Amino acid sequence: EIKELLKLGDLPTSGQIRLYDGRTGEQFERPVTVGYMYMLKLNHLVDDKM
Amino acid sequence: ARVTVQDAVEKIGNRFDLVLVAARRARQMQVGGKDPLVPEENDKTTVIALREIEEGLINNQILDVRERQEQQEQEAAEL
Amino acid sequence: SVTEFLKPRLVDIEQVSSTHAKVTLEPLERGFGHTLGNALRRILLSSMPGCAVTEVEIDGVLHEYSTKEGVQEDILEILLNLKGLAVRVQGKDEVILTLNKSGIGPVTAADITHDGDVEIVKPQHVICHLTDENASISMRIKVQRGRGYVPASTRIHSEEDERPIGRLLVDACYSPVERIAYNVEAARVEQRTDLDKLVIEMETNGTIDPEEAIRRAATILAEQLEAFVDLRDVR
Amino acid sequence: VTEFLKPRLVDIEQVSSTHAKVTLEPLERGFGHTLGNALRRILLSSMPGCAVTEVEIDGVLHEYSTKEGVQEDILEILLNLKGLAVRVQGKDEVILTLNKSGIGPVTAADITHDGDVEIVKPQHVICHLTDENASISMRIKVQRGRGYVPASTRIHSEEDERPIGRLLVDACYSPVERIAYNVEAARVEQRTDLDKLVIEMETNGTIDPEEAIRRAATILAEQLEAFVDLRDVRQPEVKEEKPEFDPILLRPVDDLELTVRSANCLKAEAIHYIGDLVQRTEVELLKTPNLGKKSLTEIKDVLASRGLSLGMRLENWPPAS
Amino acid sequence: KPLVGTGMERAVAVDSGVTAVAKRGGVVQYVDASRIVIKVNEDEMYPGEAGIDIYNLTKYTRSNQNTCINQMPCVSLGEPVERGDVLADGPSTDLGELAL
Amino acid sequence: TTIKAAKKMVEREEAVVWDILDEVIREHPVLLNRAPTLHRLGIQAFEPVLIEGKAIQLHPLVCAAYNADFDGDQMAVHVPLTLEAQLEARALMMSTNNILSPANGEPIIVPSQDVVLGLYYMTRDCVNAKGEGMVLTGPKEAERLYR
Ligand SMILES: [Mg+2]
Repeated sequence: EIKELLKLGDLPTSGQIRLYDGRTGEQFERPVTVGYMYMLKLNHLVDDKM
Repeated sequence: ARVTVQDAVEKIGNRFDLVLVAARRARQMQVGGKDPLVPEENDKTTVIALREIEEGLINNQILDVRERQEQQEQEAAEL
Repeated sequence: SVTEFLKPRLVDIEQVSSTHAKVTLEPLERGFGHTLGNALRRILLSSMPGCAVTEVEIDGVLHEYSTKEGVQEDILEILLNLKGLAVRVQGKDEVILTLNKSGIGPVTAADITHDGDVEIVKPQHVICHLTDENASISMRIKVQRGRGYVPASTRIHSEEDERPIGRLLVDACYSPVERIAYNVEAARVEQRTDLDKLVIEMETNGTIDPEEAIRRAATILAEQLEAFVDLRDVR
Repeated sequence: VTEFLKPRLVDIEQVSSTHAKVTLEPLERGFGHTLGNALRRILLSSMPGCAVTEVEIDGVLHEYSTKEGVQEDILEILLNLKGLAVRVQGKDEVILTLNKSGIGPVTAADITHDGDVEIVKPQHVICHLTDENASISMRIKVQRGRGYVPASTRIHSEEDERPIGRLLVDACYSPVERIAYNVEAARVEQRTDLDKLVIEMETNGTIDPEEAIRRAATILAEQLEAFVDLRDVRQPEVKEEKPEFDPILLRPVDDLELTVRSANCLKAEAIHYIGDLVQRTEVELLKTPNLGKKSLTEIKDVLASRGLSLGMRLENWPPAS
Repeated sequence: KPLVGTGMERAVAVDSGVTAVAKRGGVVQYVDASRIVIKVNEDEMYPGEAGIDIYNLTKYTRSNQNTCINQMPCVSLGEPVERGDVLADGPSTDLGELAL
Repeated sequence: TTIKAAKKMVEREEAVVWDILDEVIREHPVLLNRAPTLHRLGIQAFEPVLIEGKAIQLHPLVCAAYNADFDGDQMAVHVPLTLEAQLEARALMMSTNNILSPANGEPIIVPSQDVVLGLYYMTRDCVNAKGEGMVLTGPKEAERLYR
């Protein structure tokens, strides 16, 4: 299902896209996977710990 | 600058007498107003005394002899 | 030739839209392609002359943690929307604009009192939604031109400056460029082989000019490189 | 202020006279990374020089071989000669001969000291020779390239024609042997943290590492000259004219941060432009219907506080509409 | 809004008490960042001594964990709402959906 | 001039106080400590370097000595405040002087997952790639060819 949904778009089927380093500006071999992840900021920030 | 003191623990019997004599030398240098026998590189007295004991010109017997010479010259000035 | 080869030259500022622009630097002998691409990309993403908002002033609201009868969104959303706004100043470095509106409807950047040196890049950028007929909004907006980015916390100097409660602060995110991509290709030289042409696409806020931004980035890079172009033992 | 910071070097370490370490501090938040990467990619690939590119042994004309009189294999000979650093004048291609016999090993000191070439390390060992009855001879053609070239491309370029058969080596036209840049944190009395760059490099010895850095800097400057502002500042010129009419007067009266009732009773007087209202003294205000004390106070405060005056003598209006 | 949802997000945001749920459907008469006015439709309006519903949104106020809790509207004027539908997104919500 | 003047200076947060801090924390090591200290390695000595922010930057490897992950742990820091104590922390409690575990002679400086994975990728060789079967003259030339 995820494969055919990616096929619906112009995204690659494997989900791994080649990334370029921002510092040196070259190509990263072994194409890294990249996507969209839902994340959360926990209630353990640094302002009440330090 | 200093990262490890193995070249100091190889020349002294252990680390306790080592740190004792080095702290004594650092105290004699800081509040006693003594000229460091090794040139300083904009460093605290700790690393200075470490390098001093590292070169080999400052040890327990050397410090005892220096203290005895200081005492004898103070008493000679006192007559 | 084998030594003292040529230098590139700007030939195209073809813009596919008002913001998405594309330039084609050419030609490059070999190896200079990726080098110049990464260098220009990092220079553009790091520091560019921006003209975003830095401080607002609304008479109705005292602090951004409150509301106002008449506007649909809260003051924080208003601040976010005006931060997302882009504008171009030419004459002075800092300016104060006034926006006054009334009546039901979506109020946008077009309703502000623009000036000669102040240029709105897109009036369609919605600002607020006045959901009441007998409701009026009147706000002052400070916009200063700078370099880089600074948050709203460290931008302060003393509490005496922000003593007026109406003066509200917002992180001045003045960076006209949004993304800069580049790719090298085989240039179409008249009589030679393996020449490099670098196509650089840029999605920006439309405030800065593509050619002007490229020239500014190249000037900054050359000035930084001049530091050790004659490097010697100096303190 | 759109004014950056220029770094000030504090350490140019020239140990071993061929392995240098330069430091630079301070820089922008990310200028160190791009500067190091650009300098590395320039010095590695695009840095012209002179080195061996063709070898021809008058006794062996094959890559794989077992040449007598030497204890080093032909591949070892090629490896030794690849690192042979030489400096040539404006002549971008020249050949040299090494016809020599003897007891010990043949080195760079046995190279024919021609007036157009120079060896930087004559004591660099080339080929350990058999002590007795070992006569070896070979020629080396060097050229002036741009950087490192692999063996496969050179073998292919030979496969193009190879009329007599030419033994080849990995030519290293880059005078630098290795280079590495590292960015660290740098403290400023007010700035949070900046880039401190440390570049350690090592060359063939034919040129000073600082000379190679200067050459890379000047080649990058030559590459970027066509785009650097067209000049130093590009605008050593000012021009501030003065129009005979104020632009504020061109805008309508409704842009004077006034209320809606004031604007309504002003439009009732058929006055819409500020250039038309400035030619209207107070004598018409207190006579205008529906004008009390608050509306008069507004029309005298939010109107004249912008620098203008209520009632003035102008003639050029409206230019040109 | 979470991209990779589980379907339950439409319930937790509604079954909780952080979102202003429409007790009676109708048309949104008066929008405001602080209050919302709902004109009850004639089909479900009270046949005697009826009126309009007034939902008073809570502003930035202290919570049990010192966390800023606040409700924001998500509808406009003339937009018809149904009974049980969401009217104003509360804390960590998006169009009647849990947005953690 | 007085202690009150110095207090007003350090609370004013000017620029002439930062170099003084860099000087006093040039060779003054502090004592880092993990919340649970099973063995002695839970307490070590380290030379502090000024960082910008609110968290404590720690060497990635030394965490293996504390068994401390970066999932939200909280470490304590102390100062010797004594010439003898500073010298002892530099001599014995320093991380460089503590490389072998007190239980086993094996080093506690074993590399972690990232560095070992990087080195495994660097060392694992295929059968056919760019530059296969060529010859190199040294490690520096190999690094240049790779770059
Ligand atoms: Mg943990």
